[PDB]
Amino acid sequence: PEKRLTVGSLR
Amino acid sequence: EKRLTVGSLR
Amino acid sequence: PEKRLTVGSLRR
Amino acid sequence: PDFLGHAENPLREEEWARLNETVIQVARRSLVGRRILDIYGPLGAGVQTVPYDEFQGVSPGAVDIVGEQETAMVFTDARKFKTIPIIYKDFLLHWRDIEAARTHNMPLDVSAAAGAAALCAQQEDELIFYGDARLGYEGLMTANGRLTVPLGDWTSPGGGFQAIVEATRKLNEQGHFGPYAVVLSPRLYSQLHRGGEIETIRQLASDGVYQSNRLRGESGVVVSTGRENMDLAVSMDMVAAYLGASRMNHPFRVLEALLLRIKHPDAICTLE
Amino acid sequence: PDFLGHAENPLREEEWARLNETVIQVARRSLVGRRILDIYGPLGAGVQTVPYDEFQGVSPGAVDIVGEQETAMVFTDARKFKTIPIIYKDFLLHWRDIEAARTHNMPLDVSAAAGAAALCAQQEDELIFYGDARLGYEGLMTANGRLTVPLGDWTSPGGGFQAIVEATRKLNEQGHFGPYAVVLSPRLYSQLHRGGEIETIRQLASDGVYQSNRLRGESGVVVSTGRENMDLAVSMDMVAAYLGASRMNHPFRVLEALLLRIKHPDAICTLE
Amino acid sequence: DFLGHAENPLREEEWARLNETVIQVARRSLVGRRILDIYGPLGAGVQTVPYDEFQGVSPGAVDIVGEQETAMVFTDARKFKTIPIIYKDFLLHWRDIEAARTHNMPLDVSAAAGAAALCAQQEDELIFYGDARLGYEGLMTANGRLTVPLGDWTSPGGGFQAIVEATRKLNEQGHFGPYAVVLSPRLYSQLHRGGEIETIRQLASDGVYQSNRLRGESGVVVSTGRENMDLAVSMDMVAAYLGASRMNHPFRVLEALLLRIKHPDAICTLE
Repeated sequence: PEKRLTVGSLR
Repeated sequence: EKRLTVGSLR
Repeated sequence: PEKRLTVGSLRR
Repeated sequence: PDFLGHAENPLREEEWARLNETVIQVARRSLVGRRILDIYGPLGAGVQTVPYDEFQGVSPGAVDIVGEQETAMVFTDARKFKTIPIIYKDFLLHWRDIEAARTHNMPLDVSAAAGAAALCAQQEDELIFYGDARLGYEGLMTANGRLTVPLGDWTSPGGGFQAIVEATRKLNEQGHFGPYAVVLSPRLYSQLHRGGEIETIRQLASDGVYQSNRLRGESGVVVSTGRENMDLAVSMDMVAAYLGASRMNHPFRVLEALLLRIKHPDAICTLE
Repeated sequence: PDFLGHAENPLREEEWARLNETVIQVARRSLVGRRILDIYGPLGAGVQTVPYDEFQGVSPGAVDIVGEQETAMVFTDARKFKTIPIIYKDFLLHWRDIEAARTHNMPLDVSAAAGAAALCAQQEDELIFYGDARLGYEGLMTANGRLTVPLGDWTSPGGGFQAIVEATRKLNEQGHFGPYAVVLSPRLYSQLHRGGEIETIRQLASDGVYQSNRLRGESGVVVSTGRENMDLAVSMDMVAAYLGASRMNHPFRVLEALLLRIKHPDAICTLE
Repeated sequence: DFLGHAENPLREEEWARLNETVIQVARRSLVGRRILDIYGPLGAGVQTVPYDEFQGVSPGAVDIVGEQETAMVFTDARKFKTIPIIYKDFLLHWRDIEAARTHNMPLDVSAAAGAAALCAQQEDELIFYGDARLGYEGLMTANGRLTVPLGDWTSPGGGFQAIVEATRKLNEQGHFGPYAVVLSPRLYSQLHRGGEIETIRQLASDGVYQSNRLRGESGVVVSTGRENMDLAVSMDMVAAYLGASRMNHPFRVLEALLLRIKHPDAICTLE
């Protein structure tokens, strides 16, 4: 049950 | 077995 | 027992 | 995660149970055609045709010591089969809605299923009362050999009796009697509550007086309740099925395979 | 003792096998409709209805590297679910004959069985080629859309070949191409026998030229034998059954349940 | 195999390769998230996010005793907004999948990468321009964009003076944070002729970027910050399986983003 952001946080 | 989900009301 | 076809199809 | 695939069932056990509960309860509290028809039984989805009887030709029995007298046997006048129709209604659920129901722990939405079940039940009642014309199905309202009776004055002190008692005596003059079941349009069933005449009509009958919104403005029927007089073939009962995730939006469909067969048309009377 | 009472099975295994082989050989030696019609698989005595399918119209299909051209699917235009009739014939066997067969250890005399099988074959041919108009059945001569073609060119050196061509042209225009079958009345059959024309007919048909007495005086059909055009739903083929007993004799019945379904009616052309 | 409807036609290694391909293609294509601060992922379940409209300047006061009210009162009709779905569909041939299964052909995901690029372009277009039918707002479509004249790009100092005027307007409206400039390709090119790119990059302190979603001659400068603008994400780029239309296997690159311009005064459209 983890969102696991992948593409974001480019900045 | 197969059954009757909405039985006879009368 | 097992249902069968007594007289076959007259093809060929 | 789950929607990142094409699965056979987009719902868990509890969600499926709730989905079935909603449709079943809507059917229970919406069906009135089932309240004037007995049922043949759960034949199965494989069965698609049932024999149509039409017991319109009958002959009296014999009275003899040795039992050698000739009586025409009671049997189907013309052996016919009628295919069982299917009543279906589709509703769509959003994969994000299922995801929200799962993760947020909020209850899953089944109100679309309730609406589909209500529409299917209304369509069943319409089919039972007014038979389909394109498919050649007869109904209680429209059937050959129906014993039409005039109601005329309904707004008098005993208007209900000027039609009900005449219908009862006509059905009895035809050999059909016993526990009667009476159905009225909402207008008549409401206006007949003026002075307690509903109790008198219920005393006249034995299975009760119901109201169906599918009937027209001023119409009603009285029927004999025997399974021999009328029957309701049930190939498969009201249920919910899954149609496969088209564009990840899950479609479901309420299904019901029923057929009204009138063995003896004289057991029905329309207070036209 | 076996004759001195009523019994469920008078004959033994040998007599049952003799009856079955006799009726089978007589059917094989007598049937002509089954020689140009494919038969659908056996269902059994339980099944009484089959889906009467219609496939009017042709959708050419598609060829593509990836496999996406969206051609119309082939499906039944309208389901009908016709019922399967029963073709039967009754014969009688003598109890003394059965006892004589048992005592002498000789084959049973089944001449009446052979006659009943021949008459049942005749009735099957009549049902296949012509309708009855009482049970709502369609035959090769009664189906709607037979593509009737003039035939009045007889007693000529070329007549007959010319007709079996016009039907072919109509079939090709409607979309039928397979090896044809030509079933003809005895009169014009001999009229084709005149000039050796039957040799030409048999090799353009490439599937058979046959003679049937059930046709009228001057009639004939050119049909496309390929499946998806005509079919014979078979509940059960010719069998021998015990119809009780009366006056100590044993009545038996040859039984067979067939139904001709013409799925695509344009595959038949009647040379009326 | 291909003779039946497939739960999943791709193995775990092919799934991993597909995910890496779509991730890298998205990373190389979006200019937005480089300036927009990204809100925490919420999962596919969440469909709506609160939308703020803090119009009005109010700077924390200075005093010996904290008895002065300096707070952003919640506006009436909070006007929650739903998160749209950004997606693009691509196809994989069943014959190609079977030639990968047997004979060990390496599976090709060029169509998937193209779909990911188209999806990123579409979401960038959504960010920079709202949807009229969906009733959404963008950087160049907002109300109160503080439009400023942008003439004289041909002169070396014209772009610099226009950006300085935009920064002056932002300062007058109460925004003094880091600045970022996003220009159309034409404007970006002319600002490379003259070496001025360096000066602007230093003036911005966050970034000067180039996007094709802009018009022929347009540009934007934004005071980057969480309170000024935000990008709420429910799920990032991911490949989902869309059943089996015909026999070819369809997949879809999927994501869920929503732009929240809480301060419309943080944006100055150079146009």
